Amino acid sequence: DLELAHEKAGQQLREAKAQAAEIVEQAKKRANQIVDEARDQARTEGERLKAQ
Amino acid sequence: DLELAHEKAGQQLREAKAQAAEIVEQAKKRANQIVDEARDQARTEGERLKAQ
Amino acid sequence: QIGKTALAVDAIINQKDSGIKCVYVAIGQKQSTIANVVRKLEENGALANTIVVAASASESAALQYLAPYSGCTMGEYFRDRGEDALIVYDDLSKQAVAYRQISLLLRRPPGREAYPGDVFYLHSRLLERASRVSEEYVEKFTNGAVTGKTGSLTALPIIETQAGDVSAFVPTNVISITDGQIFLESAMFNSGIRPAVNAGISVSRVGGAAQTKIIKKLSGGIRTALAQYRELAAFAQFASDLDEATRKQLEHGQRVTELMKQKQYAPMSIAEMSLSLYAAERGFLQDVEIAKVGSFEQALISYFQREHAALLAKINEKGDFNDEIDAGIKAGIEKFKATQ
Amino acid sequence: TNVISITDGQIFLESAMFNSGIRPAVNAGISVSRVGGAAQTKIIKKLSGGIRTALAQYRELAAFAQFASDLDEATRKQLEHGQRVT
Amino acid sequence: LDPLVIGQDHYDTARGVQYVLQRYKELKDIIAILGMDELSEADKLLVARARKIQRFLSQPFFVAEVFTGSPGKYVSLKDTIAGFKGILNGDYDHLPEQAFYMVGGIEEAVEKAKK
Amino acid sequence: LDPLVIGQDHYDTARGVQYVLQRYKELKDIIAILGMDELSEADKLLVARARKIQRFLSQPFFVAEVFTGSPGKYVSLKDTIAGFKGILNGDYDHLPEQAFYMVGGIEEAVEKAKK
Amino acid sequence: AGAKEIRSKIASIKSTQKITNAMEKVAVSKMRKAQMRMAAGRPYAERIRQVIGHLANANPEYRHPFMVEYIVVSSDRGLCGGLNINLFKSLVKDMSGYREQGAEIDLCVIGSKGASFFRSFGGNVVAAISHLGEEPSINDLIGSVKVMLDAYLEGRIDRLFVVSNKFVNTMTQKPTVEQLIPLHHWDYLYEPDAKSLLDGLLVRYVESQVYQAVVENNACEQAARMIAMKNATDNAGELISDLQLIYNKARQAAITQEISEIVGGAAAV
Ligand SMILES: Nc1ncnc2c1ncn2[C@@H]1O[C@H](COP(=O)(O)OP(=O)(O)OP(=O)(O)O)[C@@H](O)[C@H]1O
Ligand SMILES: [Mg+2]
Repeated sequence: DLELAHEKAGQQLREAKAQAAEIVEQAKKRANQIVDEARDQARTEGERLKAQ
Repeated sequence: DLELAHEKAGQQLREAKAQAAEIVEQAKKRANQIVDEARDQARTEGERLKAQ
Repeated sequence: QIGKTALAVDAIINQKDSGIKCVYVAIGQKQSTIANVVRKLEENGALANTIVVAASASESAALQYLAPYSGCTMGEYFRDRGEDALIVYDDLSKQAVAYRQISLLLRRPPGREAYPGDVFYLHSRLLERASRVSEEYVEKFTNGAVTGKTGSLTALPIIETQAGDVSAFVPTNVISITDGQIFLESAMFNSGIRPAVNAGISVSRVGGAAQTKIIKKLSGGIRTALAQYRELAAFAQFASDLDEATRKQLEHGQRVTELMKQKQYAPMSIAEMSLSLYAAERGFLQDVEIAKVGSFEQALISYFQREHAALLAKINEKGDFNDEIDAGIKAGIEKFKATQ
Repeated sequence: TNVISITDGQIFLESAMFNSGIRPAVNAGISVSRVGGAAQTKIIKKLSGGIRTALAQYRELAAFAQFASDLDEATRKQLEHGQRVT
Repeated sequence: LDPLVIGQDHYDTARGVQYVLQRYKELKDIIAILGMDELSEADKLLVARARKIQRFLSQPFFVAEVFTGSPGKYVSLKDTIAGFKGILNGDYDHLPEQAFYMVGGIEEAVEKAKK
Repeated sequence: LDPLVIGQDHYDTARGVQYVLQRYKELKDIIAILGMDELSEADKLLVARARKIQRFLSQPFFVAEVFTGSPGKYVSLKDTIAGFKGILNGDYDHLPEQAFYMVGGIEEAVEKAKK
Repeated sequence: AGAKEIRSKIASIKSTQKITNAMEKVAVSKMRKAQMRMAAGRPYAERIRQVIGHLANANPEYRHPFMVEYIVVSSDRGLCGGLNINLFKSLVKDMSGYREQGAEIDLCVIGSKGASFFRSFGGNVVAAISHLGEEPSINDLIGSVKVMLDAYLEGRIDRLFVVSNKFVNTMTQKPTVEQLIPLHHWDYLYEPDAKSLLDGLLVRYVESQVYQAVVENNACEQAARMIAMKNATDNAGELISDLQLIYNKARQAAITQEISEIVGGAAAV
């Protein structure tokens, strides 16, 4: 029973660590959207002014 | 020894809950940092109003 | 095609906050390649601190021959007035080809590969101007308007070899004039070591005098240790299991080899390079897998940037080092590995 | 090339032999005298025949000096004689 | 470099070092293709001494402190002769190869092996 | 061939293919003298993938039909990345080396292996 | 670059070719040492077989468990011309056959190359010995042989075999599998009881067959090493010949280029 309890402790640490990696990867994925949407808006306004 | 094994299992179980909470807490703290740096990059990328 | 321009352009980009003025001289390049370098300087915010001198592939051989001297003269303006400047000659081998054309058309007798007799003096007359001048020279040049300040011009000439052949006349001349060289290797570049610097062949003749206190102490002997690791890795490749001294040297050399890898347009400050050097030379990477060294470095830097920002700001003031900073870095790396 | 073709013979000295302690450094495997035995006294002409044979045997067997314990006795005899003549 | 100009002890030490390094030059290419284990018991020992001799030729100079980081060492003629004779006779076969790299006289090599 | 132009998936697949082919080129002289059986268990697996990558790079063209008889193939960028990524990951370690030669897309290598 | 680098590669490959030529004769010498050791151990095994035959026929009162219904030999070193690969290829055929029958398999390992094979594919090894000299001693085999004999007495093994190479001739090594455990007018004066004697002699017989299999595999190894070093010597010769042709091309081109520069410079002066 104590060996199974030790295995359960290790299992939840591996699960939490796997979710931690996924949380950070979703943040990296989100950062690229924030930066590229700013680029397209800024370049579009630059063309708006250039045509005028 | 059986009574002591149940007390030890009670410590190993709660320590694993605490460590798993801290692992996810640090991941959420890292995710918040990534999005804030992405907001400052997107805000600085606005140089195009003058650099172009 | 192995990153010679990428290394020199990233070195120019890193000076935007250093107080060093920059000059980029393009000799015999196509105009669209020059325009792309200028776009990359502007996107990274480095163009406002750089002078770009262009002598493209369609221009007269006289303009291509004179461009390095014109750029040198623009850099010397800062040196003579107690200021610091940096100059990049993207291809001295193309300047030598332009000089060879003019000389053959003037009917001057040829040398070792149809090159003029004075092709050594072409480059030595250019490269001896890049120098550091004393306070007395600046005070005399400015008629006392600037005092107590030295001036300098640093140069980063580029040379192209054919299939690694250094015995060619022009490469032989330039390696014998500069204060050091950085050799880029195609086999290392194809093997994914992208900065591709051969540590055994590359050397700096100024050494530790050109480094801040923290990098000077944390990098002492790394170059020669990597040079000996490359030999050890080849000698012990097919032999049976060796002693602890051999395993310790081999396992450390593999980690420093993976650590020296960096991406383009991503420079590191004194504090970021210092944390990376400290974690390797103080033994903290011994438990880390080779395939995880890049992830460990990126996470360690990001953690010190959030939880130890005041220490990084102290290291970045002058690159100073003492027992307080050493213990501060130690405590932070231990807490990082024990909790993240 | 010109002088090798004009002369009656050549004595070749080698850097690898000179660094291996063989002081005169004469590579006897490629050195030659076209006059040969006509330029020798009766005693040296008679004794030199077995010595040329020993150095020739040593040049053919030299790779086995590190593994001499695994050689056939008749081959070991040529090798040990070749080493002493060398 | 003549016994009639210097002495037989110096000359024998110099030729001894040269002999060991010359033999190692042909074995370097052998070890790289077929491995160290295929060499003879005498060759394996000689290769180890050659790699140690090759390192004991090194010395940090006072004018090179800016490149090396370590301090500079001056070594004498007798000290040089004694150190190389010790490696040739086998008095240091037990010391590790890295102990002879950048260490002035022979004493410091015995001390570096302990660090 | 830049992450900012073609995206990380294409860039890493291309870099992975070049790393495998470069390491195979370094072993050519050892393999020529001693054969493949002397290599490490890691090098043996890499050489097997290098041989498959080298064959999967081949392609029958619509202008080359007169030379051999085989019909031409047009392969999209999506199919190209998927095939080489699978060979690098080891998803095709069981298929024979000749199944990759002259087949256009990666699915045709699976059908060619059935013969 | 030019002729200088090619000349260095030729000397390097030539230095290697000289030792692989010597190593072929060293392998032949060691092959003869192994062949004499194979013959020296035969009288003991044939005589133990002759005793057990009479001592079992004459005593129908007792049947030993070994009279009613794998040990793998491999080398510890490199330069084997397919010796170990041809043996494992032949073994896998019989192990697959035992799984078509649905039977479980126990494996024993002699030599370092055998241990690495099963470790790379997940094979269950019950016992293992390694790093034996080129001239092995029977006292080292006792351990590995006993574990396999006990598994038979415990009813865990129905049949036991020794997997090794046989010396057909100096140019042919054959991979084989041989069964170990399952095998006239006067009688002996048995000092101890005949049952006690049969139990000891059957054990000595199986150990002797394993020792003979190990010594014959070592003779096959030296014969395989001779062929491998002969092939290495011949392969290096082809590389030297190709580099010499490339060197001569560079030699002729350097002379032509130097003459072109001298004529070009003297036309200008
Ligand atoms: N640190 C790096 N990490 C990844 N890729 C890199 C790195 N440095 C350079 N590269 C890439 O490798 C190539 C190097 O091209 P670069 O123009 O800098 O080389 P070059 O030697 O100057 O080439 P050329 O001879 O055409 O002038 C480019 O594709 C570049 O993006
Ligand atoms: Mg370039």
